[PDB]
Amino acid sequence: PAALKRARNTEAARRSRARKLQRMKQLEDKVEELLSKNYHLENEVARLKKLVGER
Amino acid sequence: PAALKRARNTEAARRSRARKLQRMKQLEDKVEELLSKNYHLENEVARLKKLVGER
DNA sequence: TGGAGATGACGTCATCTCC
DNA sequence: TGGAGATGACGTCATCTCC
Repeated sequence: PAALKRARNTEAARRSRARKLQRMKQLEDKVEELLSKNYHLENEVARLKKLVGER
Repeated sequence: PAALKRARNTEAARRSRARKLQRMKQLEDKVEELLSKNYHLENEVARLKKLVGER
């Protein structure tokens, strides 16, 4: 009966919502990570720049 | 009547969903941007590294 | 104040994409 | 194949957070 097609999907719907919230969270975390790897890489270049050649 | 509290919220609900999809999209785009700024900054350091001092 | 609007999380339906 | 499961987008309800 209808009942069971609905039951089985309410749950496929619940798992699905949970994956989406773990996707959003990873992105939020990675933007943040790449933003800090960048500050250090842009300092590194500044440092080596004021130095290459020998001064 | 109830009717109108529901009407007004169905719409606050529609705007809200649209903001969320523009949030997800910006993150997707920025992870990507910071990943390419990084490849170039890690090449830059490699280049200047094999050079500082003079060789 | 209390009153409005924004948002989580639900359940549903219609559509896709697979073995 | 067709049959199951994953997903968009809806509408709703209960809760928050503000001026």
